[PDB]
Amino acid sequence: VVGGLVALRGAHPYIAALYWGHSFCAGSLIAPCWVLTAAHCLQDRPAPEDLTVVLGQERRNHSCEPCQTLAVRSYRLHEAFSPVSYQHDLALLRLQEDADGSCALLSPYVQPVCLPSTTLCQVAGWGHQFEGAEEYASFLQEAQVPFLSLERCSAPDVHGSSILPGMLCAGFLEGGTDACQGDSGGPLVCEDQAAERRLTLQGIISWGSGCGDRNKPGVYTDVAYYLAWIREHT
Amino acid sequence: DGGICPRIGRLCRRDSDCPGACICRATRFCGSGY
Repeated sequence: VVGGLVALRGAHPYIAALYWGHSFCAGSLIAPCWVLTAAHCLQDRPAPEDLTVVLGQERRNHSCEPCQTLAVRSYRLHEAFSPVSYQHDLALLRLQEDADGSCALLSPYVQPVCLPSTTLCQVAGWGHQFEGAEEYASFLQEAQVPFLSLERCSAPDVHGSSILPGMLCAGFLEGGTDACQGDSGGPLVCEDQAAERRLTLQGIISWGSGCGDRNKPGVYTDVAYYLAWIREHT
Repeated sequence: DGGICPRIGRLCRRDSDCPGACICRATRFCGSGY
């Protein structure tokens, strides 16, 4: 995340971290046994035994006392996900459960995020804090970004025809604030500024052109657009 | 050269280790191209 601040310790109990091979992604706990991430994170189809999910983390790849490390028993990419257009860029991770059907231990640091049913949105992740950075963030970063309409993101000098149904754009056209490499799968959560009654997961960090650059806002998978697919496969 | 570069964190040594329009940057991580 470019142009963000350190996330408060209790402000992100839904963020999941995904470690395997030499890759890194994030995700969102949407049920005790289910994490929602980007499909392109699993583009090379890694074996589920190779994946490690960690919940409750403030610092990247850190073994903290409230941290919980879980294995992944299976995952499902949205069908017709294209590794060219990146339409339908979302996947579901099914965590390992015990004999009593319990996966994550819900706690003040580990909580599912509400799904969709004057709006402020925040993006969070451990990725690069600058485009082309040499190193992931240690502390989780958070940054406020606004929604950007379809026609403004589809402008030719912005993202043009690359914005497809089921995608969503957020950030500032002038630049400075964005997700970046290593943030993929992470959440874009929003809350209504006129009442501030519920934090809801509205986007999944997906792709961009650079990070935080002019006329190149971040592109997200539109969670509300795939609500029925998420409900059916969980 | 623009295009779609997904925001996965990934070590690389060739461009082919990177998804979409990303390339292997000088930092040996995948990132946007030219």
